[PDB]
Amino acid sequence: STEDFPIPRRMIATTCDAEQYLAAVRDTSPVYYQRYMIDFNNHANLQQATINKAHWFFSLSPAERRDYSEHFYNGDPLTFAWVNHMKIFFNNKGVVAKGTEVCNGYPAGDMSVWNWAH
Repeated sequence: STEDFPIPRRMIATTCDAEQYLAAVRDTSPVYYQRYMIDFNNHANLQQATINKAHWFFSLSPAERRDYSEHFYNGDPLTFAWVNHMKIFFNNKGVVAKGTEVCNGYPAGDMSVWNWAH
Protein backbone atom coordinates (compact mmCIF):
# COMPACT_ATOMS: atom_id res chain seq x y z
CA SER A 1 0.00 0.00 0.00
CA THR A 2 3.12 2.21 -0.21
CA GLU A 3 5.35 0.38 -2.74
CA ASP A 4 6.04 3.66 -4.54
CA PHE A 5 5.92 6.35 -1.81
CA PRO A 6 7.86 7.90 -0.25
CA ILE A 7 10.68 5.98 -1.96
CA PRO A 8 9.88 5.13 -5.62
CA ARG A 9 9.61 1.38 -6.27
CA ARG A 10 12.29 1.71 -9.00
CA MET A 11 14.80 3.03 -6.41
CA ILE A 12 13.88 0.16 -4.05
CA ALA A 13 14.69 -2.30 -6.84
CA THR A 14 17.70 -0.75 -8.62
CA THR A 15 20.92 -2.80 -8.82
CA CYS A 16 22.82 0.36 -9.77
CA ASP A 17 25.18 2.09 -7.38
CA ALA A 18 24.96 5.78 -6.39
CA GLU A 19 27.39 7.00 -9.05
CA GLN A 20 25.76 5.03 -11.87
CA TYR A 21 22.39 6.53 -10.95
CA LEU A 22 23.82 10.03 -10.63
CA ALA A 23 25.55 9.82 -14.03
CA ALA A 24 22.31 8.57 -15.59
CA VAL A 25 20.45 11.61 -14.19
CA ARG A 26 23.26 13.95 -15.34
CA ASP A 27 22.57 12.67 -18.88
CA THR A 28 18.76 12.12 -18.80
CA SER A 29 17.61 15.03 -16.54
CA PRO A 30 20.59 17.46 -16.72
CA VAL A 31 18.81 20.41 -15.10
CA TYR A 32 17.74 18.29 -12.12
CA TYR A 33 21.32 17.00 -11.78
CA GLN A 34 22.81 20.50 -12.04
CA ARG A 35 20.37 21.99 -9.51
CA TYR A 36 21.06 19.16 -7.03
CA MET A 37 24.81 19.69 -7.43
CA ILE A 38 24.39 23.43 -6.85
CA ASP A 39 22.54 22.60 -3.57
CA PHE A 40 25.22 19.96 -2.71
CA ASN A 41 27.96 22.55 -3.38
CA ASN A 42 26.14 25.09 -1.13
CA HIS A 43 26.32 22.54 1.77
CA ALA A 44 30.07 21.89 1.84
CA ASN A 45 30.13 20.66 5.41
CA LEU A 46 27.47 17.98 4.73
CA GLN A 47 28.94 16.61 1.48
CA GLN A 48 30.79 13.61 2.86
CA ALA A 49 27.87 12.64 5.12
CA THR A 50 25.57 12.82 2.07
CA ILE A 51 27.92 10.68 -0.07
CA ASN A 52 28.17 8.20 2.83
CA LYS A 53 24.39 8.04 3.17
CA ALA A 54 23.91 7.52 -0.57
CA HIS A 55 26.49 4.70 -0.45
CA TRP A 56 24.74 3.11 2.52
CA PHE A 57 21.32 3.26 0.80
CA PHE A 58 22.65 1.71 -2.37
CA SER A 59 24.41 -0.99 -0.29
CA LEU A 60 21.05 -2.04 1.19
CA SER A 61 19.01 -4.96 -0.08
CA PRO A 62 15.57 -4.01 -1.46
CA ALA A 63 14.01 -5.31 1.79
CA GLU A 64 16.27 -3.02 3.83
CA ARG A 65 15.35 -0.10 1.56
CA ARG A 66 11.66 -0.93 2.10
CA ASP A 67 12.24 -0.77 5.85
CA TYR A 68 14.07 2.55 5.45
CA SER A 69 11.12 3.82 3.33
CA GLU A 70 8.68 2.83 6.08
CA HIS A 71 10.73 5.04 8.48
CA PHE A 72 11.74 7.78 6.02
CA TYR A 73 9.78 10.67 7.57
CA ASN A 74 11.26 10.18 11.09
CA GLY A 75 14.45 11.94 9.88
CA ASP A 76 18.11 11.80 10.95
CA PRO A 77 20.49 14.79 11.55
CA LEU A 78 21.10 15.19 7.79
CA THR A 79 17.37 15.50 7.19
CA PHE A 80 17.08 18.54 9.52
CA ALA A 81 20.39 20.18 8.42
CA TRP A 82 19.68 19.76 4.68
CA VAL A 83 16.14 18.67 3.87
CA ASN A 84 16.86 18.04 0.17
CA HIS A 85 20.10 16.02 0.60
CA MET A 86 18.49 12.93 -1.05
CA LYS A 87 16.24 14.89 -3.45
CA ILE A 88 17.86 13.56 -6.64
CA PHE A 89 17.30 9.93 -5.54
CA PHE A 90 13.74 10.01 -4.15
CA ASN A 91 11.73 13.10 -4.99
CA ASN A 92 10.80 12.93 -8.68
CA LYS A 93 9.32 9.73 -10.09
CA GLY A 94 9.92 10.80 -13.70
CA VAL A 95 13.59 11.61 -13.04
CA VAL A 96 13.98 8.33 -11.16
CA ALA A 97 12.36 6.33 -13.97
CA LYS A 98 14.62 7.78 -16.68
CA GLY A 99 17.75 7.33 -14.50
CA THR A 100 17.02 3.76 -13.35
CA GLU A 101 16.15 2.76 -16.93
CA VAL A 102 19.74 3.35 -18.10
CA CYS A 103 22.02 3.47 -15.03
CA ASN A 104 23.22 -0.15 -15.46
CA GLY A 105 25.11 1.12 -18.57
CA TYR A 106 27.21 3.69 -16.61
CA PRO A 107 30.55 3.10 -14.74
CA ALA A 108 30.25 1.85 -11.19
CA GLY A 109 31.99 3.86 -8.48
CA ASP A 110 32.73 6.96 -10.62
CA MET A 111 33.20 9.58 -7.88
CA SER A 112 33.75 12.42 -10.40
CA VAL A 113 29.94 12.69 -10.69
CA TRP A 114 29.95 14.32 -7.21
CA ASN A 115 32.39 17.00 -8.45
CA TRP A 116 30.57 19.57 -10.57
CA ALA A 117 32.13 22.92 -9.68
CA HIS A 118 29.22 25.30 -10.38
